[PDB]
Formats: sequence, C-alpha cells, structure tokens
Amino acid sequence: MEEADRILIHSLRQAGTAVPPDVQTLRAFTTELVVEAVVRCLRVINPAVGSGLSPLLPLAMSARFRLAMSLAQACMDLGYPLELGYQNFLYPSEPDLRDLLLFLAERLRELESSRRLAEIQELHQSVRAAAEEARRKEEVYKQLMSELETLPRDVSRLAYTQRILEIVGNIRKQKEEITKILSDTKELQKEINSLSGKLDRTFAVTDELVFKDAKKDDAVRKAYKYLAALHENCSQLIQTIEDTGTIMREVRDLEEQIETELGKKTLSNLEKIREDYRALRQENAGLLGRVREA
Amino acid sequence: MAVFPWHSRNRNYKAEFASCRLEAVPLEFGDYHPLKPVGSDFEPWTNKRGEILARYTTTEKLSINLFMGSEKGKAGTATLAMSEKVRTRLEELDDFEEGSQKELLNLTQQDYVNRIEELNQSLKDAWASDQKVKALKIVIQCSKLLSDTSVIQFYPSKFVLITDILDTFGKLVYERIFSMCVDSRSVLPDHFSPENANDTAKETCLNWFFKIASIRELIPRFYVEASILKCNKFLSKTGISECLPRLTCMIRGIGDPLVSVYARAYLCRVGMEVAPHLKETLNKNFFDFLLTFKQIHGDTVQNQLVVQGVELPSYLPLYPPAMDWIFQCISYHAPEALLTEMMERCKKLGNNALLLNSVMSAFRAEFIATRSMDFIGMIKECDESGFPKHLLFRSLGLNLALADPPESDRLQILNEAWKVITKLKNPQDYINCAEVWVEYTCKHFTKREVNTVLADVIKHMTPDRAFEDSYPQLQLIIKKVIAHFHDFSVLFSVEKFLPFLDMFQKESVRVEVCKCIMDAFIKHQQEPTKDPVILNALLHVCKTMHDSVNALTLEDEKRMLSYLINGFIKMVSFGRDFEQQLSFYVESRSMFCNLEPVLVQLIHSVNRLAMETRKVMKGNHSRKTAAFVRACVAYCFITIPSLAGIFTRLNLYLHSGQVALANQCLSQADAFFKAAISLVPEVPKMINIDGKMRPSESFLLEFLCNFFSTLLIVPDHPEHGVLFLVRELLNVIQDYTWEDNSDEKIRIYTCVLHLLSAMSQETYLYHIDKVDSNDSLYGGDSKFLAENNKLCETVMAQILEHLKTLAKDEALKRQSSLGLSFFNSILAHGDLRNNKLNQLSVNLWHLAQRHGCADTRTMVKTLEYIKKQSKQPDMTHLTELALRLPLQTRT
Amino acid sequence: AMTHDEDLDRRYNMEKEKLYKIRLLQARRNREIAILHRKIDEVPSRAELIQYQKRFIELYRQISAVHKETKQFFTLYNTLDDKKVYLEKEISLLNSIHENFSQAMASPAARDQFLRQMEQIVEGIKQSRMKMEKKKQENKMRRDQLNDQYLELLEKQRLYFKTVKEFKEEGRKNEMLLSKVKAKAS
Amino acid sequence: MLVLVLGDLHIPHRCNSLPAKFKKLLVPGKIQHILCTGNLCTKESYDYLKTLAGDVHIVRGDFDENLNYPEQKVVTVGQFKIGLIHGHQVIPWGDMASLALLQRQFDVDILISGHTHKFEAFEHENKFYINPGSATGAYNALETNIIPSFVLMDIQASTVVTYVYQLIGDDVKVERIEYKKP
Amino acid sequence: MGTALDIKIKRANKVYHAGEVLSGVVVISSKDSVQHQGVSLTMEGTVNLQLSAKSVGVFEAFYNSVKPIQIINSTIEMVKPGKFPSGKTEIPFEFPLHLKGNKVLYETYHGVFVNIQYTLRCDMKRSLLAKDLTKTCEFIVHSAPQKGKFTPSPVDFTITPETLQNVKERALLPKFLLRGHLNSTNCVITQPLTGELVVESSEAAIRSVELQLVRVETCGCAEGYARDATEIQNIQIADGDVCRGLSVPIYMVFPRLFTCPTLETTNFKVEFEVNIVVLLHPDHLITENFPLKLCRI
Repeated sequence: MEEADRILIHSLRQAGTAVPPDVQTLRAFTTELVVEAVVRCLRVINPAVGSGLSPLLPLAMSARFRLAMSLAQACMDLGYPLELGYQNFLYPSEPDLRDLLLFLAERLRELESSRRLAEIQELHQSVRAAAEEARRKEEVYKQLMSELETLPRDVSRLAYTQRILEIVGNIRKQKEEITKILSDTKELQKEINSLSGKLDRTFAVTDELVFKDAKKDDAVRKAYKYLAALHENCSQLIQTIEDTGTIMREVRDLEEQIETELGKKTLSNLEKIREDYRALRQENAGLLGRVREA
Repeated sequence: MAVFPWHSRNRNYKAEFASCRLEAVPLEFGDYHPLKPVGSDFEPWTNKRGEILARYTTTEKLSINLFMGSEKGKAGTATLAMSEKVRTRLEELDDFEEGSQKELLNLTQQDYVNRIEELNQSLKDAWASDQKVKALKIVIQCSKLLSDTSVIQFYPSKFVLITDILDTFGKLVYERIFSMCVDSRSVLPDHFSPENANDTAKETCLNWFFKIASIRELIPRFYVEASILKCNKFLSKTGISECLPRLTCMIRGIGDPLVSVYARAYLCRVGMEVAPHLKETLNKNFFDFLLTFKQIHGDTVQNQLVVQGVELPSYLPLYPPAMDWIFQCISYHAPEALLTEMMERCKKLGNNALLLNSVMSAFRAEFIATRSMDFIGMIKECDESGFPKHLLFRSLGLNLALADPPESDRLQILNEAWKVITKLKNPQDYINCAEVWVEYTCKHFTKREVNTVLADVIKHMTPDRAFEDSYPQLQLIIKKVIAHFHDFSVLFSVEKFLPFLDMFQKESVRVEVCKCIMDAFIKHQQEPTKDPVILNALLHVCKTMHDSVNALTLEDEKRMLSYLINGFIKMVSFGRDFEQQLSFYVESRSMFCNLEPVLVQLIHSVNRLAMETRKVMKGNHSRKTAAFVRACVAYCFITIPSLAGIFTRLNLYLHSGQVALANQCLSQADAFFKAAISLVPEVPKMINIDGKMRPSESFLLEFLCNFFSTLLIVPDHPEHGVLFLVRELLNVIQDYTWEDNSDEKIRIYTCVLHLLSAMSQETYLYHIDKVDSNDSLYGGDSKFLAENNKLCETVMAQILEHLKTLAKDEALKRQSSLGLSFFNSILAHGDLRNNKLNQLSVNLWHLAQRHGCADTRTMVKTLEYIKKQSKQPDMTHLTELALRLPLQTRT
Repeated sequence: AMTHDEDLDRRYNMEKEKLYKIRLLQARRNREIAILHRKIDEVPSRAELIQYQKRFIELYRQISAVHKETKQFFTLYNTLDDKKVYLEKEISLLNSIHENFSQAMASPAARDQFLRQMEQIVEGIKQSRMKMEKKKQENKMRRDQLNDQYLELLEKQRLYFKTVKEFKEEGRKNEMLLSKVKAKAS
Repeated sequence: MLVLVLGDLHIPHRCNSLPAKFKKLLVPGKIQHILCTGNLCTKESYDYLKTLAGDVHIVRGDFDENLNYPEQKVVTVGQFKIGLIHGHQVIPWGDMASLALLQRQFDVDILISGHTHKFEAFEHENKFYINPGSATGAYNALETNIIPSFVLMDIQASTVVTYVYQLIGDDVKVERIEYKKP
Repeated sequence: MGTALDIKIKRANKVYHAGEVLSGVVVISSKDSVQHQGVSLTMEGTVNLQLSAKSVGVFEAFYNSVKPIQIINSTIEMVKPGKFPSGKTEIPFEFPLHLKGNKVLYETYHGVFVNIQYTLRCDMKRSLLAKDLTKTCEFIVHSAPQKGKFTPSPVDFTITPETLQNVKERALLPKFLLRGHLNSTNCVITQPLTGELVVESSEAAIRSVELQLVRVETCGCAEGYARDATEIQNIQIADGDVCRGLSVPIYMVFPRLFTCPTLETTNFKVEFEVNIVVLLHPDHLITENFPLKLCRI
C-alpha cells in the first residue's frame, strides 16, 4: 500500500513513535510497538482513557492480556464495526490493523491648479498607505522568518502530487484501453452475427446438397455420415471451449481466494498462537502448582 | 521598418465611470413599481366484451358440427298449395338444417372464431344480396350455435359473439324496415308514430314477425324477437313495453340456466339503452330471477354437473359477467332502499356468496359501505364453494378503497378481514386479494397496521420466486404506501420496509421503486437537512444503485438517474457540520465514481462551501480555516484528473486557479495550468455532442479571453519567468495546428494585447483584497515594460504577415474586418503622437480600404465617431490623424 | 500662481518617483514574502494528508479491481475471438467440402479416394478436438487441485479460529488462576 | 411593453432559490419578454420562467446546458435596440471601448451583459451599455455582498422607463432610469 | 316482342269485407308500346270442398268432392280495342260483392279439405303483334263484424299422469303435476291467444314441450261427411329442465289465413283445435287437445 506504506512513516512522525527508516511495512512491526503508539495516541486523544496504561511493555504475558483487553474496551467506547480483542491485537492481517489505525487517526490654469491639488492629495494618501504596508510587510516578515526557523523539514506537497499524477496516468490509460476493448467487443459481436447468418445458410445448402446426391449413392450417404460425425465433432468441441473458458474464470476466482487467505496470513499466525499456547500452558501449569501450594 | 513603438494611454476608472456612469434615481417608499399591487356512467358493452373475450377461454377441444344450406335448396315434387307455399317460405329457412353439414372437432379458439366469421360473411352477403330470407336462415344458424352449450366454459364467448353479430343484424333489420317506411325524401324521425309505418312496410314487418312467432324452437324465437322489439317502434311504442313483461313471462320457458341468464343480460342491455321504465321491468325480471336462482340450486345444474363431472369452482366463473352486467343495468341509479330490499331477497335465498360478490362489485359504494358491517356477518354466512370469500374480499377491497364506513367500523373490519386474511396460506391467492385491500389499508390505517401487514406478507413469501413473480403487486403496494405516506422519517419508523427492500433481488425493479421513492421525496421533501439514520439508509440505497450500474446500461437513462440522485444531494445539509460534511463528500466521491455530472455537482458543493467559508471568516482566518482551504484544494484537484471532459476540466483549472487566488495555492494554480496547456494538445479537431460534431477552436477561444480576464490579475514569481509560462502558453498555442481560418487565433492575440494594455498601467483595474497588482512587483519601467512591448511588437509583425497573406488569400472581407477591429483595439490606447503608430494607423486604414472590400460605410460612421472622440487630448493626435486621414471606400 | 503650480507639480513628481523607489522596495519584499509563503505551503498539513491517503486507499481498491476486470474481459475477448476463428474454419471447410462434393462423384476410384480422405479428415479433426478435450480435463484437474487446496486452507483457517478460542480459554484460565493465587496465597 | 432582465443566478450550484421577496415579486404572463444573460445551469428554471411567461430570449453561459443558446443576440423594439451577451462571450470585463466595438460588430445601440458581477450602466456618448450584476448575489469574493439586483423596464417609443432592484433583506431597494432615445 | 299485363288490387292485402265495394287496377307494362283487341276481367269467389280421398274412398271422394263452388262471379269488360304507352297503362274495374254466384260470400280461406278462395281472371286480347294474354289473381274477402259480439271464454286444465284419458302409456309417463289455462278459448281469427301453463311437479326432465295447432276441415257428400284434420303450428317452449312450481305462458298470433272462425255448414265443416305434445328428457309423451271456436269482429 505504497503511500500507506509511507503513511507508516508519516503516522509515526505524527505519533512521535520511533520511526526507524528500516520500518517500511506492517510486516516490520512488533504488535508491542504498535500498542506503544496506541498508548501515545490514545493518551493524546483521550488521555483519561489513554493515560490509564503505561506505554511500557508488560513482560508478564497476563499483563499484556489485561492491558490489551483494556484497549479492546477503549475501542468498545466506540462503534468500530469490527470485533475486538487481544487475539486480534497479536495477529491481524495488516489491512485489518491499518483499517483500525485509521479509525484511530480520525479522532485527533484654474482646472490645472485644481488637478495639481487632487494629484498631491492622492500622492499623500498613497504614501500613507505605503508606509502602513511597510509596517505590515516587515512584521509579517519577522513572523515568517521565525516560522521558517521553526519549519519542519517534512515532505513537500509536490512529491505526493507527483505520485498522484503517475497513478492518474496509469488509471486513465487503463480506462482508455478498456474503451478500445469495448469497441472491439462490439465489433466481434457484429462479426459473429454475420457469421451466424452465413453459417446457417452454409449448412442448409450443404445438408440439402449432400442429401440430394446421397439419394444417388449409398457411398454418398456415407459422405453424409462423414458430414454428421465431423459436425458433431465441431459442436462438441465448441461446447468444450465454452466449458474450459468458464473453468479458467473460476480458476482465477480460486486465485483470488489464494490471495484472500494470503492476506489473512492465517497459518503463520496460527503457528505463532500454537507455540504461544504451549508457553501459556506451561505458565498455567506454574499457576496451577502455585494454587496447589498456597 | 522596425516595429512602431506602441504606447498606451492610462485610465482613471472612476473618471471613466463618472463620464460613462448613469447616475440613476433611487426610488421612494410606496412609490409605484411594476409589481406594486343512457348516461355514460353506464359502462359500455365493449369494455365487458373485450375483457371477457380475453378471459373466458376454455380447455375443451372445440367443435363445429352443423347442417348448412349455403349452396342448395329444395326442388322436389312436394305436395304444396298457396298456404303451403307460405309454409315453403319458412322451409327455405329449414333447408340449411335439412342440408349437409360442416364438421370440425377439437377446434382451437381461433379456428372457431374463423369459422364463425365464415358464417358472418355468409350473413353479410345474404343481407347485401337482399337474401333477407337467407339472412334470417343464417341468424337461425346463430341461434342454434347458441343452442350448443356443450363447451360450457367457452360458451360465454360463443354467446358474446353471436349476440354481437345478431345485434348488428337487428340494427340492419331496423334500418331496412325504416328505409321501407322512408320514401327516400328524408329519413323519418325516431319518434315516428307506429301509424307512420306505411301499409306495405307494416305488412312486410308483420310477415317477418309472423315468421318469428312461427319459429318452432324457443331459442331463435325469443332471442330474435328481443331484437325485433326495436322494430316495434314501427308498430307500437307501447308494444315494446307490453312485450317486456311478456318476455319476462316468456323467459320462464328456458330451464337452461346459462342461456336464460344471458338472455336476461341481453334484454337488460337493450332495456337500459332504450328507456328508463325498462329498468323497472328489469326489476320485475329480477323478481323472476329469484326463482331462477331457486332452480339454479335445482335439478338441472346437479344433473348436468354429474353428467360431465364438471367442478362448480370451474362452473362458477362463467356467470358473473352476466350478473355484473345486469347489476350495472339495475343499480346504475337504483336507490339504496331498493338495493337494500334486493339484498333482502338475496339474503332470504341460500348459498348466495357469488350473488353477494357481484352485488358488492356493482352496487354503489356508500350503500355497500354502510352495509359493510352487516357484510362481516353475511359474508361469514357465505361458503367458499358458493363463492370464495377471499375473492369477496378482493372486490370489497376495491369497494373500500372507494368508500368506507365510520372509523370505528373501519377498525372492526380491519380486525375481521386482516386476521381472517392472515389465516390464508396460499401466498398467491393471499397476495392477489391482499394487494387490492392494501390501498384502502393505506387509506385509513397507520404505521403499526402496516407493520403487521408487512410481517404477514413477508411470512407468506418463502417460495420467494413466486413473490418475485408477484413483484408487480409489490410495486403497486409500495406505490400506494408512497402516495399515502407523507413523512420519510416515519417510514424509517416503520423500518420493516427496509427488510421489505431486502426481500427483493431484481435490481431494476428495485430501482424503479427507488425512482418512485425519490420523486415522492421531491414532492414531500423540499427542505435540505440531515438525519443520520435516514441518511445512512438512503446512502445504502445510493450504494445499491451506484453499484447496480454496469458500464453497459443505457447512457441517457444513466444520465437521468444520476440527475435524480444529484438532486437529492442538494438536500444534504448538516448546517455547521463543516468537516463532517467534508468527510461526507469524501466518502461520496470515494465510492460514487460512476458519473461525471454527479462528480461535477459534488465539486460545486465543495466550492460553494469553501467560498462561503472564506466569505464568513472575513479576515478572521484561523489556522483551521487555512487547513480547510488547502484540503479543499487537494480534494477538488484530485477530482480534476479523474474527470472525463477536457474542456470542463480546463475550466476547472480556472475554478481551481480562482480559488487559489481566493487563498494562496499559487503553485497549485501553476499545476492546474501546466495541465491546461498539456490539455491543449489533447484538443481534438472535432468534438461530438448529441451525436453531432462541433469545432473546438471557438469554444476554447471563447473561454480563453475570459481566462485572460484572470491572467493578468495573477501575481507570480521570479523563480519562474513571472508568467514565462504565459508566453510559453501562447507559444504552445501558436504551435498548435489551427486552421488558416483561425484568424480567430489572431483575434485572441488582440485580446492578449488588450491584456498587455492592462499590463501597461501603473495601477491595474480591479483587485481582490490580498491580491493587489503585478505592476508594482516588476516595477513598470521601460526596461521591463519593453519586455512585454517587445513581445507585443513581435506579435504585431506576425499580424502583419498574416493580414497581407489574407490579401493574398482573398480573405478580403475577413482580413478587412479583422484589421479594422484591431484598429479599434489600438484606439483604446495607441499613441499616434507616436507618429510611427500614427503611420501604422494610416497603413491599416488605407490598406484595408485599398481593395474596396472593407465596409467603408461603417468606416465612415466609425471615423466620424473617431473624429468626435478625437476632441479628447491624446485623441488630438487622433484629431490630426483623422483629419489628415483620407479614406478609400466602398462608398 | 504659475510658480506655485510649478512647485506643486515638482514636489508631486518628486514624491511620486521616490514612491516608485519605495514600490521597488515593496515589490522586492513582497517577492521575498511570497517566496516564504510558497516554501511554507510546500509541506501541507497532515490533516489533509489523511485525505491524501484516503484517496490513495480508494485508488488501491479501484485500480486493483480495474486490472482484474481488465484481465477478465481481455481474455474473454480472446476466447470469443478464438471461437470465432473456429467458426471461420468451420464455414470454410463446409463450403469447400460441399463444392468439392459437387465434383466428388467422378469415379469409383474417386469415390474410394474421397471416402479415404473423409476418414482421414474426420480422424485428424477428432485428434485435435480430443487434444483440446484432454486439455479441458487438465484444467478440470487444475480446478480440482485448486478447489481442494482452498477448502483445505479454509479449514486450516477455521481451525485457526478455533485455536484462537482455545488460547483465549488458556488466557482466561491464566487470569482465573492468578485470581485464585491471590485469593489463597496472599 | 414589459420586458424582464436578470443576471446569472447559477441556480443548482450557487443559488438554488429565488429570493423570498423575489418569489413574492413573481408575476406570470405579464412579461412580454423574459431576458437573462444565462449561466443559471438549469433549464428547468427556464422552464419555470416559460411558465411565468412563454417569451424568453436567451444566451448560454459557462455551464448552462443548451450551449446552442446564441453566440450574440439582439432584439429591437420600438425605437430601441437590445443586444445581449454573457460576458464570457465578450471582450474583457472592463475595457470600455472594446466593449463599444461589440456594438459595431453587431450594428446595434446597446448591450446587456450580466457577467461582470456588479450591476452596471455606462455610456459616454449616444450609445449605451448596461450590466445587471447578479439577481441572486451569486458567488464571487469580488463584491463583499451582492445585494441581489435586477432591472425591469417598460418601453415607450423614444423613452424607456426602467426599474432597478436591490435586496438587503425585507429591505428591497429600487432605482429607476429613463432612456430618452437621447 | 311480347307484352306484360298486371292486376293491382288497391288495398295492399287484397282483402275485402262483406258489403264493401271491390276495387282493383289492371296494369299493362312493356318494353314496347301496347295495342290490344281488348282487355277482359272476371272476379270470382269460391269454396273448394276436397272430400278426403281415402276418407270417402278416393274415386267417390273426388266424385263427390265439391270442387270450387263459385261463391260469386260477376263479369265485365274493361278496355275495348286500344293502343297504349309501353311502360305503364292502367284502366280501372270494379265488381259487386253480390250473389252472382252460388253461396253467400264467405271469407277466402286457404284450408285443405275445405278451401275457400276469391280470385280474378283476366285476358288482354293483344294486337296480333303478340298473343292474347290471360292472367289470374287471388285475393282475400273478410267477413263483416259479426252480429253476436265477442266475449272471452277462459278455460283451465290440470295435468298429471293420472289425469290422462285412455292413454296407453300412463304407467310409462313419469310423475309430474301441471296446470294449464287459456285466457279466452274465444279468440279472434286474426288476433292473439294468451294462456298460462304451470309445471309444478316433475320426476323427469324435458327436452321438448310443444304448443301446437290443428286445423280440421270436413266436406259433405250425399251419403256422408268426411272430416279431416291437419296440424300446423309449433312453438317448442323447453330449453333446460323446467323448474317445478312455475307457470309458463301460452302465446299465439292466430295463423294468418290457414285458420278461420270455426265453420259448420250443410256442405262442409271446418273446426279448429289446440294440441299439446310434450317430449320429455326420458321422452315419455303425453298429449291433450282442446277444440276451438273462433270469431271475427
């Protein structure tokens, strides 16, 4: 999500969270660092909510559970459409987290002499205004210089504007190609319609002719049998064509589904939760021993 | 020669105002100002007939099996005499039945129609051939076709057609006898006395009438005699009346229920048409009809149904057409007391349910409505096999939609009908009757009653494909809702309509309803506002329609629908919810890509907002206002590339520019304009609108001077050529492959020179608060002023080249008009105390005149006016010029 | 007055040009200020940048679909064209055959050769057709593999959600264990 | 003779309502000619005008939709001429004499214009040119407040009586001029 | 070329009454103008007594059969040798309804066994350009309004299978109850009958209920009178099974010339009757007759 990848940086800067330039995708992130920024920004938006928990990592897994559950509740304050909970907070698809994070980002002679008189009066008024403007310019300038001094060395409007320009060109290209394709579609339909008419006549003639001369000789009846077998071959193969094309469409659908689970990242996070569960059972066995011993 | 050095005048715009201004009169309180202050309610047979002929097909394989005598007749040695010769006249009418037959089993509807029409032509010929005896033969054939009831469900249609044919026949008969009465001097009046029928016409009518009385079979004799009753006008006006109760008694002979009923229906049509008292005799016929119903329970129906095995539910549909015609005939202006007494007899009768149905159908709504409470009981008295009570419901729903008892009674009846109706499981029949009742339900009852109906119908839909078959009903239903329903929010209070929408599947149908919905909204809603929940639902539907749209739909329909959508969009009005409204825009855009005009008008909303926003802030501009501004800037910008229409997008560069002037955004200005110029190559030679081709050069040029109106106002930047780009712009223009006809290009060049005349001032003409004037920035002085002068002089050279080429072109009218217009441009400012420009002006004047094509007449008008202007000070060198000017002429 | 008038215009002109010099100062400082404002504008507000990204996001969605459809209907057209090509060959062979049929009866040796040729033609056509049918079955198996893998991983996903529930039980268990620990021990 | 004159009102996008008092002013039928310099952006409004009086003479503008609406038009009645433009169609806003040239282009005696946003009246010698700025006060930061303004006139031989409207709230102000065939 | 001649009787019915004057026109009509040695015309009235051939015995029947007795014959000549325009010529004649004949001027009656006629016979002795023409007309005489004035004679009859007299089939006839009525068994020759007829029980449906007339005519011979009846009317008044307990009406506009007041004479008799025949759905058949005596006024 190229620009959203860049918003990783922009948002980190916006957060003041560490912005390691090597951190360039949600793939990079510890959920811990994500949550640290969560603490920062909630404590910004609702300090009463956000200040309640330290940005420091809880080493105690249970404390991680509990704090994250509190984050879930903080979201429960609000009508986010999605399900909440620490299970999510560990292992989302990066879109899902992205989506939520944006849901967060939401919330931050006579006449001659007389004319000399008018001339000089106007010049007087003009000089007055010019002096005033000198004051305006310089105090503004002083301000502007102090601002220039403060100015963040942040990215210019242009860079994004260019990315935009590129994107636009690509898209419009697409739609143009689309348009020609649409025409081509129409053309092929016209061609096929003509083909239908000529082919219909072609068979009517061919069938009639071969029938007539097949009357003259059973061998020409075999010629008619050849025609039938070949024509059925054609009709069958045409059907097969239709079938295969459809099949490959569904193949692409399956490919979409491949990508779908790939975005889900299901199995890897599953392996993670499994080994986590192993650790947590060991932990719980410690707790069970302690409950026995107390 | 070097190019003559142009110098402009300089203007005092207030002085130029004072000299030009109308110093108008302010007007006074209360002073005058321009705005200072049978009857046609008897529905015709044709309608009934058409509908019946549509419905009453049958499944039975039709047949025609009839003796005929079209070609042949007697010639044998029969024993006859004068009396028997008179009998032989009728034997002619017999001979078709003595004749051989045409036989056609298992006819379809149309084959039967066609054979009946064959007989129809035979009759038409017999009439036209004056074979009135043979015409009578064929009419007897019609009556025997009436005799064959065997295909009983089709048979009503048979009756219909035979009655239509024999009606025409009776008309023809009356006209013939009248023509016999008429001596061809002029036609006798309709009120003619029976004595006015002359002796021979009387005796001829008597002969045919005696034939009729001598008809052996009841069916021809009665039915034809009903038509001859018209001929009674020849013979006795009172005889008509005498015959009608006589016919009433005569009708008693037919034990066949269908024939007798339909005979009565025919006689009712006739009687109603002829005169009022005939309805009273029809009341007498109804008195007979009570006994006819008595027999209708009796042996004939039972025996025949047993013989064929026909189902009464199948049997019942055949009669209501006759019933309803009769009921129209009497009830047309029957009093409520009379109709009530009639109901008394009907209630005295048994198994009356179909009678009740036809009663409710015909009889008048106030009368029916008052009784409607009684009908609760009396319909409970009914039996579905006497007549289906839900169909009673449906007819009644028509009735109630028309008129209703008191509101309490409405409430009770609501309970009775709906609760009963909910019991009814067959969703098709359920929906059939319910959809009728829906309109009346909408008429009186409210959101909860509606919600109840909603629930029961939604439960009844489950074989939903049948519900989808029943889409038309649902459509009618919701239209009723709409017409009846006048608060959108309360629809949302119903909510169940939303699941109702959810039940649907067919996009287009849903869309049709959405159309209805929004126009109704347009009627009731006239006020722009917000309700987030209402909004969310609406926007869901907006989504629904937008995404419903494929690339392929009909362009103009797409257009109109978009228009419709765009209209409600103006309603979107949060008040002070600026950033919220902003976000709303954002989403709207972010989905609703699908039609440019929608986008256009969205951007309008953006612009309108931002414009007012600055207007309200009045210099009090917060940092928020700046961020708001720049966000708007981006948003609108990012639209622009996505948009289709190049010209529109170009003026959007204009809009974008002028708003950038409204605040900051000057580099963004430049961006719009780099794009603009890049769009200049993108200009096609011809442009299609409405399917039609138009030449772009006008439209762009047409723009471009309005754009000049801007172009000098803009301050820019020595980091660039301060409007190098504008030169560069003009360069691209000149590079662009205009026609030789694009002298208009040069006209624009002139306009640019008008701009440069503006550049020439020490102070520009008019200004916006925080954008003052470029003149100061470079400093006006001969070195930088000469930069633009130089450029002008360059274009001047170009001008001269082209114009004299136009002389080479024989574009002489074009060239002369152009040059003199340019002269008139010079006239705004050209120093001709600069003798070099002065000579230039001489060159133009005479060289244009020299070939005589110049409209010198206008030039003389022009130059006398220029001498009049020459009085003025700079114009005193124009005074010297125009006095010195000779003038070559057309004149 | 003429001396007075001359003095008035002289003074007027003097201050006029001095004001022009001031106007050059002011133009210069205006240029500087405008430059600064340009520089200020160049880095826009993140508030806006949010919409920038929103626009990008919608673009990502839109464009990805666009490309998808592009491929879909591109190949669709390829397909329709290919089938059209077979229509073309079919018509060509039919009419060529029927005309040759109008010639074909020349002799029994010609009869023999003709029917031999018809045998060979229909055989080769069958060969090609069957090649394409085998190719169909190949794609069918392709679909089988893909579908099965999908359903497999669909279960792996549902199982994973079950594992999510399982661990949530383990964590709830953990916290309850902690609760008893503090109740009993502390 | 009653003739109505109004500037660009840009209805759907800038100004979706006739002013309430201007609504109150509506008088169907009595208008012999309804004249607007365009750029209303909805013909449905024009259709409403035609329902006010079926005698409308029109030019287009910016995104008024029947761009088939003239390039230049003139009507002459009694002793006066009436030539009309939407300014984008014409030479720039305020070049007074080039905008005098326009009349010679056509051969007329007047022009009405409605594109420049103020309401304007200007002649210096014989032949006169007028602007009715915007009867809806349509968008432009230009004027701080376009108190919405329109003129309507009665035509009488060598004279024209003109009424000249302004809107401030329940304050509507009016001017009147006569043109003398001077 | 030939010629046509025609006889017009003024009263379009050719009907004349006792004591009237008789009036007629003779028409000559031709493609070519007409000349004749004369035109000659007879008027006649007759009763024709056809003793029924088998009833008397065929030879004796015809021997005795009093073949048209000239009621009246007066004879006149209308045009002497004369020459006339082609398309029309018309000359008038009258004859006296006075006993230049055998019997006192009966009404023309086209019966069967008794027939009564009034007739004319014409000859034009055409110029021998063409043959003499002979032509005949027949015309009706009506009786004068009778000395004995009319009064109506209502009669009723009731029918069930048991009511029936000498019916072979009484056991065959199914259950029913009926009552029949004639509003006046006194009726005028040219004028209408009214009657009521109830069905008020039936075990059986019906396909035909017939309502029928018989004319009965008798001729005399020196040894015997022979009496013979013919039937000519039907209205069949059943379609569908007749409702029990209802009355149905009887209608007749008495048959134009085949019927007369009931006649009884020394030489001949003519009596009239009404007949009933019912064809049930099981078609057990029942029949009743009543005889009629008829009047003219």
